[PDB]
Amino acid sequence: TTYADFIASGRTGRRNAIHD
Amino acid sequence: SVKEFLAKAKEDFLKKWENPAQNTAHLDQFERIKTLGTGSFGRVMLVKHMETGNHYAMKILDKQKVVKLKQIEHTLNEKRILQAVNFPFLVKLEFSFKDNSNLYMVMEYAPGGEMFSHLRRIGRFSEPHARFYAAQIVLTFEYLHSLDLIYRDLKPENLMIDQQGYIKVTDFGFAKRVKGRTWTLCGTPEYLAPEIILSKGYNKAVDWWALGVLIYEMAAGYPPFFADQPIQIYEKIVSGKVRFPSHFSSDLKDLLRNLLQVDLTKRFGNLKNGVNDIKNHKWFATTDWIAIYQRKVEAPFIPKFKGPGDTSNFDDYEEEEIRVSINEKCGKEFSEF
Ligand SMILES: O=C(c1ccc(Br)s1)[C@H]1CNC[C@@H]1c1ccc2c(=O)[nH]cnc2c1
Repeated sequence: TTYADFIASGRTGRRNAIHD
Repeated sequence: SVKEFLAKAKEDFLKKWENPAQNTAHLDQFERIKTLGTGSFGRVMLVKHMETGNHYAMKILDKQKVVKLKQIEHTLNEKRILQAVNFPFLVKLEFSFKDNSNLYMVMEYAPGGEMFSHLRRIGRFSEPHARFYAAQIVLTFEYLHSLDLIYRDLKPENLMIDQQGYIKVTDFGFAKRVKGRTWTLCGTPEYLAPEIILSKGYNKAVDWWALGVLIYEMAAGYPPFFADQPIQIYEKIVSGKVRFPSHFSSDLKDLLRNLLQVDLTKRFGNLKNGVNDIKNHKWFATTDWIAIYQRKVEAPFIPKFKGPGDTSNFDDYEEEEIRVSINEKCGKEFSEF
């Protein structure tokens, strides 16, 4: 599932901003 | 009337914009309690104003780190804008000051924590729950855009929940007052509009794209474009393709198709009728925009606050001693702060 793929991904934590 | 309200709001904003408040407190007027959040060049701490006993959220920015990361102008923007604005869903900037090492912005404390924390924990919000939050963002962007401000960092990490369960937008680090178009590549990968990525100049319409990403993430529990690396995210964003969960309503999907619209002449919020295309969309049919603004709608949930300085709705962070050098750093760069 898409949910499963998200949770297994490395970007479920706080996301850093870019600038660059 | 609306026009009368926004005209007065611009008058108020322009006075403060042209004559910003400066040096309105000192570090020794606050007791530092606990870190509430962190960033590449600073942190936000819960503090108590020892005189009044009021609690605030004090952003502490290391001046040398700001310079090193080339965020001087962005930081000056943040403070100049935030001290000038006034809206129920914007965090208030109560005081600002600087010393030899750091910049300080003392903001209203939001004891409910970040939307991000609640969203991740429960998984996803119901559509009515998401709609309630979305409506507050629509009004906030209407207000900001009328002042020629672009926000440029919408995401759940930047949306605080107050004691009443309503939103307070914070993190004005990338906010900018611009009448034409701008070019800085900044924001968060998942939330970048295609025009930012394709490096062709952009305007306030990127905020409405970001609103689409936020509504999707709130309702789905994950964002419309994600991958392991930013490069893969960017490829999905520009593709013009979005997949919706099967539980999304027809109205929600139609709204998102019009917000997550790659073409600027077709994106909601950027058409002739402006924000009204969003406000009048079927997905918002049940939204009483006036009651939202007046905070008369019961929130999907209220955070229990067992004290004025309770931080149970925040994660725990590595604490660090606030070091202040006996020598002034980066004086010229931050002169107007
Ligand atoms: O810690 C934070 C930082 C931002 C930049 C630095 Br390089 S560090 C912010 C980030 N996302 C919300 C977080 C934050 C946390 C709590 C509050 C609060 O209670 N009131 C006002 N603003 C807040 C901001």
